[PDB]
Amino acid sequence: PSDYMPEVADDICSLLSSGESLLKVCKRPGMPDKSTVFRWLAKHEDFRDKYAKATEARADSIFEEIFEIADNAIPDAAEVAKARLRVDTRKWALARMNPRKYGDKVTNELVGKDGGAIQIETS
Amino acid sequence: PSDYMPEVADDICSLLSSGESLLKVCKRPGMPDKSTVFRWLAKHEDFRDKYAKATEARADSIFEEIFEIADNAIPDAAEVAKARLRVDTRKWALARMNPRKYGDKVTNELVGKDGGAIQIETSPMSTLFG
Amino acid sequence: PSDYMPEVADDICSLLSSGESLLKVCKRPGMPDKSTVFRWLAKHEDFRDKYAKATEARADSIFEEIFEIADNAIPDAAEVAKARLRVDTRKWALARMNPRKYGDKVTNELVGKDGGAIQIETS
Amino acid sequence: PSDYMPEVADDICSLLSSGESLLKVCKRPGMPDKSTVFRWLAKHEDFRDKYAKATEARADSIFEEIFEIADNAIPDAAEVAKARLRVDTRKWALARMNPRKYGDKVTNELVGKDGGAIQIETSPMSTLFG
Amino acid sequence: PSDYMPEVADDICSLLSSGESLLKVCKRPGMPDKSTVFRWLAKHEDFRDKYAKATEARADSIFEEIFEIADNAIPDAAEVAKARLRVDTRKWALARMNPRKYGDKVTNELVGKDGGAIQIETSPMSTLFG
Amino acid sequence: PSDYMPEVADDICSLLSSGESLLKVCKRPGMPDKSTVFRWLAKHEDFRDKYAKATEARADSIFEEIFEIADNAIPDAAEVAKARLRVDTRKWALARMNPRKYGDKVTNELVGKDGGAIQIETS
Amino acid sequence: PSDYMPEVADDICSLLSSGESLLKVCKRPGMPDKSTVFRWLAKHEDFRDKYAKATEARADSIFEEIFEIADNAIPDAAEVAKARLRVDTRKWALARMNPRKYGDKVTNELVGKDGGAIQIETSPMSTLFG
Amino acid sequence: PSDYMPEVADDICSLLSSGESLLKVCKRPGMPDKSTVFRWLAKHEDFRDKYAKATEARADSIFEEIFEIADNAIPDAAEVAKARLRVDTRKWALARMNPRKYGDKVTNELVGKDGGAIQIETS
Repeated sequence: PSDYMPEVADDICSLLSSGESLLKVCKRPGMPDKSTVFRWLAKHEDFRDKYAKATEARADSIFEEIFEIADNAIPDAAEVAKARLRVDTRKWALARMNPRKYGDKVTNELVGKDGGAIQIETS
Repeated sequence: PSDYMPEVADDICSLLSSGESLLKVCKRPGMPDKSTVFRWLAKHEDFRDKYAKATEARADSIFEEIFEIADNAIPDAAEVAKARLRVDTRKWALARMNPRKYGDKVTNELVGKDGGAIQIETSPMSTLFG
Repeated sequence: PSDYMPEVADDICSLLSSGESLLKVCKRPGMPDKSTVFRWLAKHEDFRDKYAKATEARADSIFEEIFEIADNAIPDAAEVAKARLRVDTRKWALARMNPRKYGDKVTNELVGKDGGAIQIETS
Repeated sequence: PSDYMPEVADDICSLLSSGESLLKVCKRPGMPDKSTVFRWLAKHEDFRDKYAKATEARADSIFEEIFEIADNAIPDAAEVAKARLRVDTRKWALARMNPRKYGDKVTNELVGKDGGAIQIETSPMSTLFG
Repeated sequence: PSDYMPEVADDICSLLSSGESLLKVCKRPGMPDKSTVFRWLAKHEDFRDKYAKATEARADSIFEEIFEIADNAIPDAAEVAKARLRVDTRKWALARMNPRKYGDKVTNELVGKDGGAIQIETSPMSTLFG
Repeated sequence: PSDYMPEVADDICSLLSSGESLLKVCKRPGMPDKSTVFRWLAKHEDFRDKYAKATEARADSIFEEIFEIADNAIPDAAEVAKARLRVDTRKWALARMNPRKYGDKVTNELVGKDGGAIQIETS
Repeated sequence: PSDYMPEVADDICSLLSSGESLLKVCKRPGMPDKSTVFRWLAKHEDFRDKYAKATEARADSIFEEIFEIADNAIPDAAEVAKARLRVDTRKWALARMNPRKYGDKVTNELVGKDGGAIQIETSPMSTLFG
Repeated sequence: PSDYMPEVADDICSLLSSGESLLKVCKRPGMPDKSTVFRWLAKHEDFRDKYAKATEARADSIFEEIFEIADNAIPDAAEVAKARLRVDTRKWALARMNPRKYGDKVTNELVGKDGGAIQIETS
């Protein structure tokens, strides 16, 4: 298959929401390939609407996955290294999937020289 | 368990509040699967609100947990690496769960050229950037 | 036990101050569980007052602990790795327990293009 | 293949869009070498424009790929290190390919001295910095 | 030693000033335990002031110490890792003990779009954020 | 050779563009040494023009090289470590060769205390 | 060689310009020791100026060198670690030798609350911070 | 010895300038101990003047030392790890000894949403 199909598009948004890579999703019988999906994302606004929201839901699923991957890692050097890579890749991806929710968080206390007021000169 | 059940949702909130992760909670007897929990959240504002409170409590619980994970790690190379991964994952998650409390903390002393005042020159716009 | 008790709350603030994880504190006979303590922290202002101050005192104790953990680490690969994890976890926690005291410290010398004045255009 | 051939350039764009890297594409039967592709880009705006679109698509493809590389890594020390390198290289490249989408994301809560307002003192210029 | 004893507090300050850590000091003959030292600090402003001066001196002492720890490390994998941990712990602590002297140092050359001026557009508030 | 030569300067800009270190370029028979090239870069504007552009083209070549070095790394500990060093060195260099294109990319959402407006006091 | 000798100072500048480090230069036949070079610099502005130019050239030379060190590293664990150290040391040094050219490069897209405008509230000073 | 002595203070500033840790300096026969030196640094301005300048000169010596430590490292795992620690400690220290010269260097291109102008609203 390679034609637009709302029922499969919906199907796509569903699996995505649960956390599964799009790669692992399109890899199902009767589903559009990855390239086609990205094509649809340019000729269907109704799709780009269900897709971004699906991506934020996917992120929320992945957030809970990282605890499991870490806590259930097999206590062998290479398996722990793999678990770390799986977690690190997810952490990095989460920030991009929902920057407001999963981006880095910093509080910067801004002060001036010697803890006094910030000194500015203007021309 | 597919239909929304407040009593079960309440239990989920209590377990999360204590520091347990969602996927682990969902493995307990009679719990809904994670996908179902997410569906419940989506359609029940009462659950969403209690879940948000549980997440705050969850973070405070995890903050204490990381000390235990580190201090009690089995002194074996792989076990220590696993403990480190568990702690690092929690540290990252805490900042997201409560950014105000658990985000990074930096004090930036801002000075200018040669440790004097910050020098700023303002000029008329030179391109149409408005 | 699971009822409010100022004498045990005080007891809590005490052990906390010396550096001991709350987890290790509530784990004593006759003490409220962790969950209960966090509950009290919502129905007692007199508590939230002794608790935040206890936390800052706890931080000061932990600050001295990291030197000991580092300096007295057993010189074996895994024990040193564990010591490093114990220290790193404490460093990260200290910044959250007292951000003013234990947060990161940076001095930023702000200059403009080529070391000249910072150039701004406004619209 | 030295002369600019649109049909071949179009194929290159499709292959890149799917996530394949340029040097790997150029090893396929009948493809120009990388230096030739760069020469084509330099002198053909039609190719440059389609190549820019292909790069955006390439990034979206790679974003999905990194999950697979990590999750499917052979649990051997060297193979995991290689998978990590492949993922790290892609992460770095993604931010450059589409900075808006794949750049780092930070929220900075800006406060002043002792958690109060940011204190700013302005003064007449003291040196000729204009 | 439970009661505040100035002579002992003074010795503590001298030992800290030389670079010794508090827990190590408290193991010396006739020293109070750390909890007692903290109690003394809490209730004696004279000790607090001298302790603050000792902390500044302590930092300067540690700054020199880190060179020795690194340079004299036994060239064994575990011993080098331990030396690294001792040095890293001190580096982190120094920045807190005297932020002005031992904090990170960065020069940020600030420029705007395409290396020109920083472009700023100001607009009326669009939401009630005051 | 050690005299100015536009045909060799051109030759230089060519090899550079394809990604090859200048070190590896001057190492060809009849070519000026590295030191001489840097000298020319001070007495020929026509050169400093072809050189900076050559450097940006070199960067674009190196960008594609890093994928190959990573993906084709021999799966042996030391070879992977070497591949990582080769890639890391290139990543660092790319940012300097074309900062606009290859520099770090950050989006900073700037907010004030507790997510409110940024609070400023002026004197 | 203790007395300032311009011919020797000139040679030092040429060698540094080519990428050689000072301590290595000072080991060559007839060279002054490093302490002497520093003394020459301190008291001879002509040498200081030529040395500053040599440092710029040195940096450009090292920038090319790091590619060679990485690419030619012997694929042995210790040799690769040493090559990494040599490259990392040079990267750090380059940024100091020519900050404009070799410093870190970042583009910061600055936005405000919820991706809208940066919200700024100005208020009268509330403490004597002037 | 433990009395103020300009000739030894000078002697101190000398060795410091060449790069040698103060610890390694005071460790010479007839020299004040470390603690005494820090005491002098509070009762002699003529000293605090020769000392800060000595520190900047010390930094310049250390800067050249790091190349040697890196390039001449013995190619054994632990020796390379030690060399790395020696270099890292020096790099960190250099930034504190002369922040203007040895601090981190960053160029920040500041732009607004989507590469447009930085958008500000004021109240």
